[PDB]
Amino acid sequence: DWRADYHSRIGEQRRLTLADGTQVQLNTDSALNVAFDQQARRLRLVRGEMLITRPALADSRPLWVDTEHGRLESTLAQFNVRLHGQHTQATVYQGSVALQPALHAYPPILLGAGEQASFNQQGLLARQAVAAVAPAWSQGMLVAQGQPLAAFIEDLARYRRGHLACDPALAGLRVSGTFPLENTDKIIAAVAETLQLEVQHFTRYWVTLKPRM
Amino acid sequence: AQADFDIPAGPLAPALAHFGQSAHILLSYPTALTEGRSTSGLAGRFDIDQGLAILLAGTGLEASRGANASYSLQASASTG
Repeated sequence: DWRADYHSRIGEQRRLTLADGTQVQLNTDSALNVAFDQQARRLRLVRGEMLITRPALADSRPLWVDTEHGRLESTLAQFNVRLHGQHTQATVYQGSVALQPALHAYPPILLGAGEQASFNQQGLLARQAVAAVAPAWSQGMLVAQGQPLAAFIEDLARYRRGHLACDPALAGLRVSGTFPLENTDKIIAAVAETLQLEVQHFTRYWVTLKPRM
Repeated sequence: AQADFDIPAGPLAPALAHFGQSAHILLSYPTALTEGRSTSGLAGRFDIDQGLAILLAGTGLEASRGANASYSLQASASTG
């Protein structure tokens, strides 16, 4: 068999090549355990976010990505998996994935390319189309398309040690743009300037976006 | 600075998401400014500034930059 554990630090992206030649990228603050056995190529995403690319074309074993919420079974697919606090989100870019929520595994939910879905242990929570052909983070970017500010900063904070927040009056302000992850201070400064906000930064690890006046 | 672009015609907002990723730039602008607009797209190798201007043809918008490396957008400047 073959059996490895991986983690990435806050702000770190890592490239792995598994024994079968399947490529995995880990995003910021993530943890992956891999266990290939006779039945299956098992990946367990314990924390964070990963992208599977270049799946092995002719391994007889299925590829399974499990989280606490269920299983994603891959058929030749390239796909992103992110673990949130109360659900898992899968995004498929190539091929197809079968989603099997832990407490309702059959019938599987089939996700094709250009589809994104969130699920918990009991089942589907949301699903929609996406036009991305790879996750932005895997190319070193954040991409926002009218994303509410509170959600944008929740995502950005994953890449940073400190706390990032906005005043509740600002929570639904829409963020649009593309943001290199190489300098997250520049991201904050640019978004604050575009949205005409003040950046309160009185202690190193606590930043709050506020109305200007 | 140049990049290879292959951005089809379509709504402007997703085209700009595509553009900023292809150019690997910090591009930040108000969501309302680009909502419900269209582009003829951008296909070829271009200087990033020239490419952005081409993408924005017909939209009523132009590229903007300042002292830091970042890009923004604004309504086309008056000429008189």
